[PDB]
Amino acid sequence: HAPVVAARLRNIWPKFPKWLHEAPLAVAWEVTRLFMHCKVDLEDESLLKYDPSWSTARDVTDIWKTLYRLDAFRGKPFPEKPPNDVFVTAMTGNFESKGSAVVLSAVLDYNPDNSPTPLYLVKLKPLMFEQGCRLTRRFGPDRFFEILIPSPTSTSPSVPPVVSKQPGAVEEVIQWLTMGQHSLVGRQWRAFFAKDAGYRKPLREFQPKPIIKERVHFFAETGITFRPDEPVEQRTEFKVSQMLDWLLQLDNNTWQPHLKLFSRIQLGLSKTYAIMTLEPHQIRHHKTDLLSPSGTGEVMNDGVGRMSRSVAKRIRDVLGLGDVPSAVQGRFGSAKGMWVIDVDDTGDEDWIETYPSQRKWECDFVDKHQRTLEVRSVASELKSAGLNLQLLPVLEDRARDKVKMRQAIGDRLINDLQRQFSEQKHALNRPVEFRQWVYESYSRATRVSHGRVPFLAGLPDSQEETLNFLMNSGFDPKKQKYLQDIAWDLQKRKCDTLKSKLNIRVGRSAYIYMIADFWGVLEENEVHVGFSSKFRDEEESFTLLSDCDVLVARSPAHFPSDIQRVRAVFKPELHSLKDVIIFSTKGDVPLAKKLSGGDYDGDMAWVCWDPEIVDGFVNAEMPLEPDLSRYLKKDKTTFKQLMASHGTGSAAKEQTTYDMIQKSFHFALQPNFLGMCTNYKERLCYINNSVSNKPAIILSSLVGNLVDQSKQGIVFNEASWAQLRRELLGGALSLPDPMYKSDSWLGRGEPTHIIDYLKFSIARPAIDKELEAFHNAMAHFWDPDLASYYTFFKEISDKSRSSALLFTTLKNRIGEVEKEYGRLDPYPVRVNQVYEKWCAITPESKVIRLLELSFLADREMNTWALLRASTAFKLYYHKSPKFVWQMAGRQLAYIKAQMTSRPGEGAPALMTAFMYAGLMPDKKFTKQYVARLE
Amino acid sequence: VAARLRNIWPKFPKWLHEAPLAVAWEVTRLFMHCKVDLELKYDPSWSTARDVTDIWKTLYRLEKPPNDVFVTAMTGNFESKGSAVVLSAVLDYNPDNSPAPLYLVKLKPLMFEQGCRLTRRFGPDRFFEILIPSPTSTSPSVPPVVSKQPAVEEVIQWLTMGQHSLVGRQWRAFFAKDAGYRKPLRPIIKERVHFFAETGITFRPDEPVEQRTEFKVSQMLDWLLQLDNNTWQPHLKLFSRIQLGLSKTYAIMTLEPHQIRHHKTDLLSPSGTGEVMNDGVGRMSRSVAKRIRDVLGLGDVPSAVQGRFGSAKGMWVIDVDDTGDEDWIETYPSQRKWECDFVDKHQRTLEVRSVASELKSAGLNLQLLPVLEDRARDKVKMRQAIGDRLINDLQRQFSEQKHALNRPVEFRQWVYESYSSRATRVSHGRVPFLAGLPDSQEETLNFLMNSGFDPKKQKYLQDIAWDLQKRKCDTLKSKLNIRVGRSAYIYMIADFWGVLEENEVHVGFSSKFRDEEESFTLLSDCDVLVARSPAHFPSDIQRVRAVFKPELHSLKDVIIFSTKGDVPLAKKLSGGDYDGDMAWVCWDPEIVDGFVNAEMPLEPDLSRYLKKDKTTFKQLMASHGTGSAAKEQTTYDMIQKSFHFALQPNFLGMCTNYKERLCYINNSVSNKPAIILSSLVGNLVDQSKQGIVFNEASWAQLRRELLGGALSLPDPMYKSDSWLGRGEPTHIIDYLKFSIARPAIDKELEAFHNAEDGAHFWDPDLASYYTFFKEISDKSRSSALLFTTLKNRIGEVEKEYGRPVRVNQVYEKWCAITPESKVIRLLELSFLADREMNTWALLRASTAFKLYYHKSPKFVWQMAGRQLAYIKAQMTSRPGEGAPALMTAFMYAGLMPDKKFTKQYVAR
RNA sequence: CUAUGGUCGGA
RNA sequence: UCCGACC
RNA sequence: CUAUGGUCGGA
RNA sequence: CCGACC
Ligand SMILES: Nc1ncnc2c1ncn2[C@@H]1O[C@H](COP(=O)(O)NP(=O)(O)OP(=O)(O)O)[C@@H](O)[C@H]1O
Ligand SMILES: Nc1ncnc2c1ncn2[C@@H]1O[C@H](COP(=O)(O)NP(=O)(O)OP(=O)(O)O)[C@@H](O)[C@H]1O
Ligand SMILES: [Ca+2]
Ligand SMILES: [Ca+2]
Ligand SMILES: [Ca+2]
Ligand SMILES: [Ca+2]
Ligand SMILES: [Ca+2]
Repeated sequence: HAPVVAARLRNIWPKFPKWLHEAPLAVAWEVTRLFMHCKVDLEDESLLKYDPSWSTARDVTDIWKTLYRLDAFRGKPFPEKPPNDVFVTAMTGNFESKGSAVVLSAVLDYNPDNSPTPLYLVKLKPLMFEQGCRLTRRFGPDRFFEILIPSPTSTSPSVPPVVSKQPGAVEEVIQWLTMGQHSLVGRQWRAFFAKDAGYRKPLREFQPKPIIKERVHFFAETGITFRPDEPVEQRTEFKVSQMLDWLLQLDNNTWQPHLKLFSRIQLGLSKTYAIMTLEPHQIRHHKTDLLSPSGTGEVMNDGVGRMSRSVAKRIRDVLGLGDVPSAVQGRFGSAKGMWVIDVDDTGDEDWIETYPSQRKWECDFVDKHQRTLEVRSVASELKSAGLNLQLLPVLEDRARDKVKMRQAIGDRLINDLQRQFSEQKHALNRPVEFRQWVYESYSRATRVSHGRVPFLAGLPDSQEETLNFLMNSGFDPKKQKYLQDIAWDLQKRKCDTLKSKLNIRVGRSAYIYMIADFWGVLEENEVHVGFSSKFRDEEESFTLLSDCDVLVARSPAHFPSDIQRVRAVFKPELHSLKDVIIFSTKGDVPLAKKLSGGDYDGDMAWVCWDPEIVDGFVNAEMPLEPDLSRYLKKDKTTFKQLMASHGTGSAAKEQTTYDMIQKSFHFALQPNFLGMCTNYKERLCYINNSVSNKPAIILSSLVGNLVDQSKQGIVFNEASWAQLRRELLGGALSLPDPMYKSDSWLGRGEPTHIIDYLKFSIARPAIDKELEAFHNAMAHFWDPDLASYYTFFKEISDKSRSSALLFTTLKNRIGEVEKEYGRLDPYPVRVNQVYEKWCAITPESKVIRLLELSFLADREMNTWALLRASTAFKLYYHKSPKFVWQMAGRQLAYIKAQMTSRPGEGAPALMTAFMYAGLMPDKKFTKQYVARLE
Repeated sequence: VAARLRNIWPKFPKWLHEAPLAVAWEVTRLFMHCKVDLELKYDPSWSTARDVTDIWKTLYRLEKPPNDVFVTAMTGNFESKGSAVVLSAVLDYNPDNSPAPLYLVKLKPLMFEQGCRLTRRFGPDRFFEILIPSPTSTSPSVPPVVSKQPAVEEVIQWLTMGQHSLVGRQWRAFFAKDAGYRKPLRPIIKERVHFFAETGITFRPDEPVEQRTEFKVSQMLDWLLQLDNNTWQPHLKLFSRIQLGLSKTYAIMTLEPHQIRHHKTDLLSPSGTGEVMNDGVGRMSRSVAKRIRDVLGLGDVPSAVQGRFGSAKGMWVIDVDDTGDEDWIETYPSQRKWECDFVDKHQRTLEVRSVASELKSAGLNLQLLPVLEDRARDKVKMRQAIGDRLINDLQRQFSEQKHALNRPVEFRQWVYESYSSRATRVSHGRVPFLAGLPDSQEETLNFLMNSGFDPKKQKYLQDIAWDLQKRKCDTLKSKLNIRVGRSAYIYMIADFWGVLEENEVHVGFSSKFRDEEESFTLLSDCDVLVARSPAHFPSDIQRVRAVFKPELHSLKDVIIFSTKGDVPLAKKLSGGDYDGDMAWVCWDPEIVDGFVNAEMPLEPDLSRYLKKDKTTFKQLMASHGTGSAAKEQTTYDMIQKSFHFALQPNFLGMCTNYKERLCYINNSVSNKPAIILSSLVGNLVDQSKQGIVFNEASWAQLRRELLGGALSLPDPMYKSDSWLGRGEPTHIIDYLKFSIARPAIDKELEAFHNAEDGAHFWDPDLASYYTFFKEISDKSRSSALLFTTLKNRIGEVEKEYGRPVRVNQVYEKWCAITPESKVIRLLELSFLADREMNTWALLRASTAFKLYYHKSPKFVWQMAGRQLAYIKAQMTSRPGEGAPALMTAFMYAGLMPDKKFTKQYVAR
């Protein structure tokens, strides 16, 4: 224990005042947030009484407004607010809505202040909706709390000295989180799980250097409204040791290593849709997994089991899938993995089966929540995959001819790049074609979410949506530079991402869920692939794969055996199973294991049927993996072993359960070297140009062990890595960064590595060229139509000096806004801040009334907004382009659509925001209209 | 009427002798419209003209070709992008009976049509087509000059004995086919007759359109059919084979003799019978198929194609066993309709008319229903199944509509599903608009909902929507279309690889065939029903097992029948083949399970009434002797004799309608009268190829003797909207139309007819501008004078409305309402070319809405629906809750509702 | 330095 | 860029 | 007097 | 309404 660290930790959480005690949790959570955002103290006695209006509020703004009446909060702008729908569910829906759960979340960062009197600064995140899990469905979404705390074991200079200077500081923080309850919004929260959230950006509001953080989950053991011994406001006291007992059934699972049992807490936190509750007589718990016909004892169906057609149909019905899913990824009590339809089920009786490989603990499957099929994902329409940097070295190593494939793969890159550019170049010629291309290039989900095309100031947020909106109003990309600039910026970034990452697209490739052949119709080295609908490559299209060789691989891929070549055979017996890849249950070892120790529990495989990539590949036998026992030490302490220290009985289990949390939290907070070790393997293999050498194979095994550290209880310290680096590896500790990690070639001579040849010799030369050709194929800013209103007002100015003053004030105000735009808290807030000043410009009688048209609620739909936009265009079309568009792009589109319309030639349509989002381009119309001209 | 026939065609005078054919045709057409007799000013501007309008302008002293066609005719040699321009004419009987011309000629404007082998080889300019009223017509409107029939032989002689002169070229008839009953241009059967230009003013004795070489029709036919080696064939069938030359086919490639595989024997039955199992179908290379995709713009290689290669006519399928990159094609005796050397490129060019494409649901034909009941193990079960499906389907259509109307977004999707306007949109480039609203009511509903109007809350929209369903329900009453989702019409191919057994078929889809709840990419382990139209015999529908063979997996959007077995399955299907035949394939269990097969019937020999002219070309030549002159005379005689055979009236339509009427009265399709009628109608369809001669006398003999009932047979009850028969309806069609569909339709109709919280015409949002300018007018007489004038002027227009051309006249007066100072300029924007986009138009629409929503509702929406939509979109927008978009007319017509958006949003 | 790849969802 | 599950 | 069914485009 | 095709 370290005293200085402990003193700062005594009061880091926001306090709950007596006045707020009556408040519902949702209002309490939101009111505390505003007070913190505005610096006001909740317990401050200078001004506080509960407002009955808060008890019955469907908008947070109403609650926050009553507080803003006090001057204390009046100066600061309002903080991010919970969406109204989430707030309503928290107050009246019991924190759950159509499977979704409101989540109380917080992010914690270190206090810059080093004063001995809070170590951590806390921001409570707004109320948000997130898919529910088993535990939220069983004990209440209101009894759970997530925090992102900076990891005590961070080796960053950013860490405060109090933690770094005083050893034992790590233990004090772990004790602080795991020893006792934490008070917040009237509830006592106890910790029960923690997982790595990765290196994260410290909050700017509080502070700039990334620090490793940890997600710690809390459970409300008790609260003010809690009752000793169903509604969120009247929960019954319950100890963390009891929720965990309900989930893991600890009594029958004391034989497991406690660190792995702690790992299984995630299965109760997995975000899943609840489908149905099977009856006990409908569950077939297999006691033996499918085993090798050879006799090797290898399991051939790891994590995959069968399910009835009726169960699959209910999944479709509950999720509105529209087609019955051949396979699903879900959890069923202790069972985790995949479930596939039994092709032999002819009845309508519900049934599911579990396998040992699936059941992660011993479960009795009695509670309804332990017999509920929770679905996390469904096999769905397949999309084309690409190559990645990890598959290239392995592809070169197993190539029969390395030189042939290096050029062959490079061909796919140059051909795809020229084709990518050619389609855009031709489409840019006609706006109907460019719109259709832009829609194909990328926003349905945002449109459904916002019920409108989301807008940042006066233009659509998305650049693809901005281009389509402007073209829909009559703007030509070949005639308006602003539109041209967007397409240029778009392609440049898309090419930049190809330069930065060699995501070489392979059309005859896809990521498909891996399933096992329970029916034994597939022989070893034979796979079955079926597609729900036509899979289209530009040259040809497929509904199934037959009479072809395919390459199956999984990420992460390090070993030469990680990519394997197999023959695709279509078995009419497995025709119903579509959008899945079925490996054989025959053979000594499951094919999935060859793929980076893969399973059929949710794993997806990279399937390539491209011949120019498949036929140059030869298979490798699985490698002899080294024994790294000295470097990697595994804690296999069982729950029973922890229990012996305490004794026998309920109290002993309760103490043991808390001890498992404390011990596991230390193991979790321990530093992970998976990234450093994988990066080292890349550097070493680059220097040696070998992914097959003994150092590579050793490093491939170490990275393979490190990824499974939490489940396998592996303790690895910086010392063991150095010890491993100096003994098994050739006494090299710090290795040079590779040339590819660099934008421009800094190497001596022609590129030597496969990735180097592709990045600097096949991609950058082609990319630099295709851009120039596209630029040459690609136009002013000026538009005599976008300034019709300016001409109208100058003519009016000649008639009246009052008409002249309005223009003078308008022009000067527009210039002030431009100065602000040049000067300007992230980018969106700055844009809105300039936009508010833009919309501020206002007429300030008969002319003013005609200009303001105040009967219209949106002033941005009045004639004055149009004149204000036309004048801005005349003022800044050459001077500052982005200003006129980012601000008045919407009104400019109105003007163009008004000007382009010509008598007797149809009628333009003013579409409501919502109805505009629903419409989509008709490809059929585009081809036929193009045909009539051509 | 020979004297009338002397001057039928428009005359060509010396002043037009030195003229391009395209200009001559167009100028002749214009003189005819203006009735200026051709019989001396020739403008040379025409020869280099690229638009007819410019040529026509020269004729300013006293139905028009598109620009592309005229250009192609003038400088493209009459051929562009495969298309050939066509000189078509329509002939109609002259009203005057003066011994004046018998027919009146209207030369149709030059137009693009798909090319044929004959147009490609000899030039489209050498081909002329006409639609002539048939001489054998029994209609009263036939002029007495021919009605007396002292005449049929003479008119046939006029068409075939000699050449005809129209635009400087001599035209001789080579082929004729039935064009059906066609209304005379301002109903009588017409025959299409095809003419070829043997000689012309620009022709050369012993190539450019204006520099052709003289070629007789006999020679052209000799090139196509190789008559020297085809004398054995009956002349009537050889005349029939001319159609293959005139078939509209896309030219893909010319194959070299070494790449052409000719087979001396077809695939025969392995069980000795010697029946043919591959009639009309052969194999091609994956490379040949790839070029069909490349030249035709297909997004995938076709697995089977329908086309012609020389003598061969039929279907070609990719060899699943072909691993090569070399072009090859196969020919079989069944496909070849004449002996061809395959020496000329035009006779070695693969010509594709159609490709196997994505399949669609077909539904149940009325012909199929009697056969289904006749061959069902339990008839009552079959009746209850199809009937219950119809009841369920009808309820679903209505249920979807009622739920859809509740939410705008949802209703828009249904309206698009109900009717597609893409054909109209692409042609106009915009949504067609009459006055102030879209021309189509369905488009009007979408346009107004897009601006924010709700059908449930707005009366105008509700009334239109109610009318649309009323029309759809009325359409349902008139015709009983039972629709089966698990049904499709698929091209039939044969198994060249021997995988399938006798009762097995293989079907694979190019994509996902979607049924309401289930989806298919292949058919496996299911029983299917295979049938063809026309289906009359009890055996014309057969039940088979669908087995997916991976060996045939690359063949998609085709159903493969077995080569094993005594008789091919196709023959069972109304005497079918694999030459382009499409089978109705149904895998809906409830339809399939009750069916049990029937063997092919023993058909009666009706030779007494059906006689075949099996006279051969050699027999016709024997009359003329031996030699080229004898062949020329025989070829011309065949055209003349064949023209008579073809012009003979066809009784298939009357005979089929009789079988339908008698079989309905008997309620049997398996009885002796039905089998006899079925054989007669089966033979009559193949009359042209088989030389069958049938006359009213032959028909009256069959009716008097075999069929019985030589009396007018009454029409079936199902042919009428309601059930006037006695008792509950007992015929399958009558039960389904009157005892099942009508009540269900009526129940929904009563529900719609049966129906303050409801649709109201009033919208406070639409009177916004009126109230805005009232407040100004109350404090300004100057504006008030303008306001009063507009209100009264609208009143004048409202009086003018009264109640397509008329609506436009009112719209013109409505647009005329315009101002007649700073205010008037703001109201009427000069900068805007379309003043319908100005502020004044919105004010006039608002003032018109308030004044006439109660009294003259239709007047406001027809005149100002456009502006009312703008006003609605403006008023409904709320600050910071999105931005309404002003689409252009063109960009608007190119947008379609995203079905995924409608479903996802409703779930929200 | 520095501390992984991949699938998908979001605002 | 940020946020959240999954292997 | 009345004079067929089906598949595919369309204007 | 006018075109292919079986
Ligand atoms: N964060 C990650 N980064 C890279 N690879 C990962 C990551 N997470 C999972 N994988 C891959 O997926 C595998 C994880 O396997 P599982 O998630 O199936 N867990 P497993 O070890 O099988 O234990 P059970 O829960 O099944 O009893 C790893 O070995 C990696 O190959
Ligand atoms: N106008 C029509 N009305 C009804 N059925 C028709 C019609 N035209 C064609 N069919 C159908 O298609 C069949 C024609 O068969 P084909 O078009 O296959 N010709 P076919 O007699 O076999 O001789 P070939 O040219 O192949 O040597 C008819 O028997 C009908 O089943
Ligand atoms: Ca594993
Ligand atoms: Ca796994
Ligand atoms: Ca696993
Ligand atoms: Ca036939
Ligand atoms: Ca990652």
